Amino acid sequence: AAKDVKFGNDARVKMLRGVNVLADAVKVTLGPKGRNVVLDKSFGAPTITKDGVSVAREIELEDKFENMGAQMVKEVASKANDAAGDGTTTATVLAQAIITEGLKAVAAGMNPMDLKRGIDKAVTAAVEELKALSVPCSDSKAIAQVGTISANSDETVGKLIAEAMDKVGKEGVITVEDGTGLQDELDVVEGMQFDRGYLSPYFINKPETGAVELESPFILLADKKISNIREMLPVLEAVAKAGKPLLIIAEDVEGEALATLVVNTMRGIVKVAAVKAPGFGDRRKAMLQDIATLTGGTVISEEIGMELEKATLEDLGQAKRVVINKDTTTIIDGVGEEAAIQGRVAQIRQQIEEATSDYDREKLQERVAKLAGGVAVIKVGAATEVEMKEKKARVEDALHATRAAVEEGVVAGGGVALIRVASKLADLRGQNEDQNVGIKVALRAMEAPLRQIVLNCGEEPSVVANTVKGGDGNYGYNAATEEYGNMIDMGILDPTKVTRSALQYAASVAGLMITTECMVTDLP
Repeated sequence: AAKDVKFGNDARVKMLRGVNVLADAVKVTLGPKGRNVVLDKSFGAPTITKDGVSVAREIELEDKFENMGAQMVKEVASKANDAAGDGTTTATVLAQAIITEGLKAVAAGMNPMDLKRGIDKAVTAAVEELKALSVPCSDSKAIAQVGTISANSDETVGKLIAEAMDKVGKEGVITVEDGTGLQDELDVVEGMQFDRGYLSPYFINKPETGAVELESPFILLADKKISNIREMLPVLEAVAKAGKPLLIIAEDVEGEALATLVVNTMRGIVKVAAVKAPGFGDRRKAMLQDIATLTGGTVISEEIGMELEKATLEDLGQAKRVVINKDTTTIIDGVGEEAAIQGRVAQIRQQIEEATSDYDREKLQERVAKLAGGVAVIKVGAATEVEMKEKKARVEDALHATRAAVEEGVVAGGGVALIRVASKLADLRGQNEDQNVGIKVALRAMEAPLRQIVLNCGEEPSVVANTVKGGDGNYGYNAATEEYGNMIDMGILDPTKVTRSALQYAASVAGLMITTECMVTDLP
């Protein structure tokens, strides 16, 4: 296992080249007038896309060192995208700008740690100013406006998002399904979602969405860790002869069992998904029992006496539809007795009335809200199936954007919020010259994305950036109409969470990369 080691400036230069390649591939798509990029496929028909997430996913460098740098930048950008629902290309552009400026500063002879601390101070102040500039959208009218704007100025999508948001609640869960009719409708069904995802990425069967979807799947509920397969041969073969998919909810699935599941999924004879149980300790067991009473099944506990071998088909829980993502799952319209759910929620209410501490009180309140609020599913309608799928994807994107907005408000989009906060912080200073240099690096990097957008528009980035900086408030430059004005009023905005998350992960990866000292990677 011989490995190649690069020390000092060599590794940093290789990382700079890798991140430069990744950001040059991704940033061309930034902005409303984003350049097309061609991703060649093995089949023979290349796919032309204008979204940075796919370009980042396809990018992988031949050189090991540059590949490592691009991979870490892509990882932090994907973290930002998953946390916020958008902002891969913005985070990548910010990261590239900070890396370039910080590596130039390091080559001058300044302390990388002081530069990193200055960058962190600058981005913390920028986040504070951005939060100050955020415009809340708690009211339903602004929710509808944000939903409409996010869905490329479509009023029906915004109306659907607003109605569902009001129906389930501000923190509720909303799922999108294709409707059988032309008219679109929404309804509230029993279900819940939790903060656990799929154990193996190979379980995905919908590469376009990057999520696992099952139609009327059985649900297995066992708190015992599964490592042997012989314990689950009977239930697995019962599910197979039934023909329905299986969802495995357990404390942890690993060892030969996980390998058996993944190879069976690859062979496609039986579709099965394994999901780690939510929480830990007795709270995990309580959540598992809540899922069991929601889906009509029963948990399998080694302490009580029932075993996986003796578990039968009717013992497994049943749901109408489940969705598994990398971070969170979802159960939609899980079939279960109404009386059982009412009894369980009454028991949880009794427990919260008898709750002693405040932490367990909040935990029980969150659990009861999850159990009783349910999931609101929206059925999108269209004339044809192609329009149906397009509108479903558009509605999902609008839903993500609106959830981010209602979580953290909205700020002027098009990359002018970063310009505003940079102009505000122009007078910020640190406790050392190197920290001041890092702060200036961060401010210029925050200026960069608007420059990239306007360059994609073909105009001069410097003049437009200076004109935007001269203004105040939500005043900015629109890329589509090639003219200035208030970005919020004229329909260009993004949720504050997206910008904040992109800036924060860009700063974090920049701090990690600037202070990177050496590398360890395998020989070519």
